[PDB]
Amino acid sequence: NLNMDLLYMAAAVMMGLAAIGAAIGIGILGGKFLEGAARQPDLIPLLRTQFFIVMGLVDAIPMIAVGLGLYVMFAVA
Amino acid sequence: NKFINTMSQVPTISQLLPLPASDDDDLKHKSWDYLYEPDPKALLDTLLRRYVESQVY
Repeated sequence: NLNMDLLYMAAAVMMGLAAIGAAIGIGILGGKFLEGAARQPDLIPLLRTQFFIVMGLVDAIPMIAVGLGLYVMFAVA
Repeated sequence: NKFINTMSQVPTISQLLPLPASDDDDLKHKSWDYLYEPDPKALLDTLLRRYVESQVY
């Protein structure tokens, strides 16, 4: 019935917005990392550790979105 | 002529404008790369003007 037709739509919108947010956020962060590294490569491993430290908080919320989207799609159905 | 001592000197010919050799490799980083705050080319031009003048004096 109508329930599943709307629930697939809901999961779709949630995970689409999650995808956009996560991808473009890491894009912005990584660009500055690469430019600064090109100026002085001695900091690459250090800044790459910083990079994961910050990228975790970038992916914090979008994976709430992805988990609830998968839940709606496979458990609410 | 080089003022080698109070009682000794010698005439010399030295390379001035095209930069002579040095013994080093690049120093990657210390403080800030002022270079691109103003135009690099113009500032380097001014600096080398100063360099040649100081050598002559």
